[PDB]
Amino acid sequence: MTDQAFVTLTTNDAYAKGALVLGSSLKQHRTTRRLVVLATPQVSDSMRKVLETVFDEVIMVDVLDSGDSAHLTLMKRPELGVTLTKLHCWSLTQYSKCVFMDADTLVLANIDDLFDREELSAAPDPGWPDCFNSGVFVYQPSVETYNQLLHLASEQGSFDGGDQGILNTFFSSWATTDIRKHLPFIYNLSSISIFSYLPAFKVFGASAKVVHFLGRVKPWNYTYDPKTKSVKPNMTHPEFLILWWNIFTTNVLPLLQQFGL
Amino acid sequence: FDLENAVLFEVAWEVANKVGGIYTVLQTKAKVTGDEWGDNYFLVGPYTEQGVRTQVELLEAPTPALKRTLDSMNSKGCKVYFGRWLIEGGPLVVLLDVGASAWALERWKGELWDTCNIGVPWYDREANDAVLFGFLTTWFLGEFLAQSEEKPHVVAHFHEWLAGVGLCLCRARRLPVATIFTTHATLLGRYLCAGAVDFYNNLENFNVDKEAGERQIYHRYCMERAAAHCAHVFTTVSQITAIEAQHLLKRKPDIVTPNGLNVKKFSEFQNLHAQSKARIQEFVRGHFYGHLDFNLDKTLYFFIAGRYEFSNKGADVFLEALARLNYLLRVNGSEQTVVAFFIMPARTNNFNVETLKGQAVRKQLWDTANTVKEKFGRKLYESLLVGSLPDMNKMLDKEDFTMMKRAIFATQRQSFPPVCTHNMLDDSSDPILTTIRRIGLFNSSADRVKVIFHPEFLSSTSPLLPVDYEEFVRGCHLGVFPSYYEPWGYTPAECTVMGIPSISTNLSGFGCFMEEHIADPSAYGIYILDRRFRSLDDSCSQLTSFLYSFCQQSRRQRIIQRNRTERLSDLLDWKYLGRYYMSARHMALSKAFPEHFTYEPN
Amino acid sequence: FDLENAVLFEVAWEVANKVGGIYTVLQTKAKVTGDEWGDNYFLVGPYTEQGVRTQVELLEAPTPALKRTLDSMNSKGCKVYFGRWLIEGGPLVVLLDVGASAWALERWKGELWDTCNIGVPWYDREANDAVLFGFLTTWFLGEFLAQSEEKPHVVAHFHEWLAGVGLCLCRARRLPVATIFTTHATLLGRYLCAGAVDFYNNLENFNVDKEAGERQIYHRYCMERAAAHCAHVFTTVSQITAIEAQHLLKRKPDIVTPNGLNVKKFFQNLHAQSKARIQEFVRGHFYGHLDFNLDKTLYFFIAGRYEFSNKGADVFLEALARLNYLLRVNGSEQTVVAFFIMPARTNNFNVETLKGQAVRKQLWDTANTVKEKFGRKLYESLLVGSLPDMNKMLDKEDFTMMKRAIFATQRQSFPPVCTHNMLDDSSDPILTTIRRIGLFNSSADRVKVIFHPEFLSSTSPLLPVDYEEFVRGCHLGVFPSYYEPWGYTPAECTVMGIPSISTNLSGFGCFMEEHIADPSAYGIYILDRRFRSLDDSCSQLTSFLYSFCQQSRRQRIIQRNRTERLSDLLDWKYLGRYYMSARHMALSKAFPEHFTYEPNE
Repeated sequence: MTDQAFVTLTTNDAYAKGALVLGSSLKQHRTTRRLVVLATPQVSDSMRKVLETVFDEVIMVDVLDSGDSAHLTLMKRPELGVTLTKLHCWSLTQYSKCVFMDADTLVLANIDDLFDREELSAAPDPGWPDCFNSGVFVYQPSVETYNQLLHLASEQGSFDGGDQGILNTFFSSWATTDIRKHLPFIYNLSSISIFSYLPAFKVFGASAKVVHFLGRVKPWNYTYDPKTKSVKPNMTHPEFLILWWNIFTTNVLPLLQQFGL
Repeated sequence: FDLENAVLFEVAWEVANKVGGIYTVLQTKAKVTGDEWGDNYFLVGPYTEQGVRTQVELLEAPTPALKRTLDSMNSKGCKVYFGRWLIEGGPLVVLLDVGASAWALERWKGELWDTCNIGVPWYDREANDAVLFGFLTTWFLGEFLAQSEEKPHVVAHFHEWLAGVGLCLCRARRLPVATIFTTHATLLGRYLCAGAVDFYNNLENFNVDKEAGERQIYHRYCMERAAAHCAHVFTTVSQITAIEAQHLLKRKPDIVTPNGLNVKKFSEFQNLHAQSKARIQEFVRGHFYGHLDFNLDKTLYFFIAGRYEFSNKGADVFLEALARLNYLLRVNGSEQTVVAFFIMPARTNNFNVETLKGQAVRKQLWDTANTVKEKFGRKLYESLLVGSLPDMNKMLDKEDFTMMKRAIFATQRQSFPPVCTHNMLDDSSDPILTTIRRIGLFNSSADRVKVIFHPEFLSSTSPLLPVDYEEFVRGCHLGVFPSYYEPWGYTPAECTVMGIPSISTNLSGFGCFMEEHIADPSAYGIYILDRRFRSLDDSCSQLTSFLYSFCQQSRRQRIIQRNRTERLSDLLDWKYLGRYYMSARHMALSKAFPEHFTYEPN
Repeated sequence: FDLENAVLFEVAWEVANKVGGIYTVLQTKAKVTGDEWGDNYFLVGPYTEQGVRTQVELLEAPTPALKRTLDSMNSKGCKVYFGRWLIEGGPLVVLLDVGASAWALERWKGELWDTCNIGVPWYDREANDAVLFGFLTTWFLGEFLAQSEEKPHVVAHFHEWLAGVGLCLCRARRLPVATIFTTHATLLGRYLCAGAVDFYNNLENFNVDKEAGERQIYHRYCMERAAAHCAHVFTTVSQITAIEAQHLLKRKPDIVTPNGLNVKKFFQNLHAQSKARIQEFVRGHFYGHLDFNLDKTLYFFIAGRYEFSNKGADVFLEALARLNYLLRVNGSEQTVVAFFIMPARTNNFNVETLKGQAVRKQLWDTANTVKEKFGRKLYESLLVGSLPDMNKMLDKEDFTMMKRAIFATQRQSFPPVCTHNMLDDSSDPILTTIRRIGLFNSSADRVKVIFHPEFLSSTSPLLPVDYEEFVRGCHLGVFPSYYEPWGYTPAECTVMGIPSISTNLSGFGCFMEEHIADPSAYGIYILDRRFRSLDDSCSQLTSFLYSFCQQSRRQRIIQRNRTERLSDLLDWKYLGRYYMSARHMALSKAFPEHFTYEPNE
């Protein structure tokens, strides 16, 4: 399925380890789709080579380059470098439909089902459940859409100050228009929701398809002991994080040592 | 061909107690086998008090030899009964009790170990029952032969795994009688399908012993395999079951004997279709009240029925295919709407509030229409009596305008009709509902495909759709049974005998049977999905193609298709299918002690 | 199929006036032909004061062309009326009046002699009036074509010899009309079948000109033959009629257009209710000679006009005697009750029949009253908690009512064969044959014949049952006709669930043989009178009747249900195709160039 891709954004080597785990998890659950990271110039050459072992395409995006489509916007909004980089996901016009997934997500089951959903189908956010967690979203690449998003970035920016803010403003229709555009929260289970309302994770946690580690301590940051697959947080189920660390150790450290580090 | 002394003994656990589909087979096999073996047809089956009273009339021995056998059996602490089953053909039935287990522990079981090196664990009830049954059947037939003048020809027909203990013993005790063992399903097959990721293709690869042991089903497997090896002639229900038997039991079926059903479906074939569709149409109107923008003559009803299995009956394939059909119908505008009824029997508390209310509103509207109709009737009759064409505006009184206004107020709803008809005691777990939500079929106004899941066996007692299974089946336009593992398709077979066109699969026994016997499946209205040689997604796409083709059939074409199916009943009738078992029986006599009777194959 | 500028004109003598069965055909053909020809469907027909008053609405011409045409004719000393026939499908009818144009009959007859050399005698009304109708219809068509400046192509389907004058004239005037003629029954056939000993086999031998002259019906013949020869397409009701037509009218039917019936006659519940009503009549009629088992009893019936030869009731009666002998000699619980519902000169219900039904009433009333009283007493006893004392439940008051009831039942005389006392008993063919055959409804007899001389009606005091409801109750219908061109009666039976024995000489029978390879399975048994002798045919019927009798309950149910599926073959929806072909062939035969006027076959 050359026409469709999971995309993800790495802004540094730290979030490369995240992407490596996400990518691996998509492979483990046997996606038929392409895996397409977007990397800022900041990702080291040696890490890009690790990324190449997992991702079909490692696509360089440098908003500091004056040739970049978002560069003018960045000069207006210098605080939104990361956001403008992420929004380049819409430039990937070689693909008719994509699922964007933040590098701090982990896949627990096959989610090629996401490709069924149309533009901006995203899981309701914990907290404001009228905003779409931009951790996992189905979208259709378009130069026009991208340019409109940059315009909004320039004119009003983001209420949140992040990608979630600017995507929410533009795709405000999500909250009310269609229930097919509401992905089940299982497809984007922010751990904070499990922690805040644990009784529900107990009954509907088993069916989790994607875990999103939204926390002060990122999954790569957590300390891991291979001896019993143990970790030293909103990660009430430490099981999801154990499944992060295991996947890393099993299917990355090899691809890591092989290309540096 | 000709039985000088031959006596037919169809030994099965489901002779007198309805436990599974095997029971229907015997109850239906009994008539035809009745003619061929005359009064030499004896059924050996477990005694059930409830079963015996309702189905069996107790009788005395026809044969003095038999009387001796019955008496001897009664004497030594066993409570065997003899009677005439009141089913068609009036067969003589020897119903032995499995409650007479006086010495079964460490004597009968003990003996079995010495004879067949097989043991049955204390906890397993079904095997423990079957050892008692097997030993008793072996004793009965052995005693009969000894006490009577020796008949070189008897036939004992064992029809299931748990009757197979008897076959193991009979051959081992060197009793001089040919025995036929028939596996209506492979024991390991049921567990391996669903349990394992790819049961069908990896058939050869699987180490049967390991898998059987792993599932704590090893004793049962050993008994089934032992019976297969023991039988002189081994039979299987379907060609697909034969492939399973070849790898799992490590024995090729000698003969493949398909199951049959009698035609009791005539009591029409189109009148009943219409009547049933009307009743179905009434339920749909009720359930969807207010969201009735769909043309209700153009609507097609598709159904999947049977026991509760998600993987085996491949409800997932049907649901995925329905979502694809919905997309096709949406993109290319069609007056036709598809209503899919999933009648698999899950746990239910009561009819859902909305569903009950929906049916109630339909009742209210019908009652109101009647009241207004009667009043129009009187006013028209009165107006006609004076010689004037009714003045339409004046026909309806202010009193009715209020009644009708209230009625149209009840109809008003903005909420889509529920996807199930019953409030489910366990909702979130339900595989069907989870898939319906994922697939996106929420009976939305825009959707051309509406899914109605009825988790209770359709019954006359039930308030909604108060039609029994046969009548509901007759009403539906098409029946989709994308079975993965279930051996013989009893449900698809019933549908075809009724004249409903039915999707079947290469993996279903009925499907394989139809492919073998019909050069074009599609033309005769029985679609075959090639699930054995296709991937899951490609199979779904194939089903979507079939469903879409049916949808895009002309009204006249569909009528033709139905009439064509009514011809395919003869393929499944016992008259025709009686040949296959008679062949098996004749072959059995030849396999051992051939001198008395030797007959050469057609 | 280019009928955009084609106008269908189904000229007929029975367009409003119900003279005959043809009337039912038109009234039923009208719906389907309505769709095909749209508002260009006109049913030119004779004018009857009664007709216009009750069944014809009066309306103005839809298209101006006709307004001139009707006006010209209305102003020229003739009366023409246009209206919607109020039958289903609302076919526009132009009713020519054959009384108002009487003035010009002598002129018309003169023209006929020059044109077609067919004189019509002064005495005959049916033809003199037909000549008036024919000339007027030709006039209407001619006027239509003249007044309609953009000239359409008209197809005029004359439906009998009465309309036959029109076709002869139309062809001779060379009006641009595609003319179809239809013989619903050959004229000579009716006279020959009764008159001659062996009408069917000697069809080749008969010289039509000679025979017709002998019967003083020659003019009527000449017109029918002339129309057939003249007609671009000549059609016949049935294949048997076609055989008659080839040898009598002398022009082979181009197409066979069967007279189908609209299926608004339309189940097991109705069958049961009707059988119960029939059973109650039987209980009543037998008046204490009820020694037979009624559940096993089978009802056979023959209906139609009282024609002994035509409906071949003799075959049925002889065959019932043979069935009686076979049933009695063999072991029989089953008893056959044969109902001959054929119209005769009835005076009033016979004493015994009326009295018999009254005793059924008395016994029903007595039983109901005692039943009700027992019910109340039982309910009261159960409410107390005491199991009912059976002996106590019936009071002395009851044992008097029931005793009177039992005293009424006693009879010595065997129940009568005919329900109505006949004005003339000795002459009646049915009764004479019943006496000869020996079926006196004696206790020993297994076949009991009940001849109802009046068409069953709701009005009738004994039995307020309509023919339809009675038919729905009876197990089988036996119609061994000799000369039925299209048995309307057998067709009605088949449209209803009822299996019906028909002859190879009947239209319905021949039609069914042609359309279904294995007739017997579907419940229509075809007695072959065509190639068999009379006695051998009777023996064949006995075999059929006996076979039906020796059929288990479930098997009989199958037979009847298979019959219901044969309804579609008779319905106009399917059967309309054969006439549609005739029109298309007529359009193809004449003015071939215009439009798409070419024949597929």
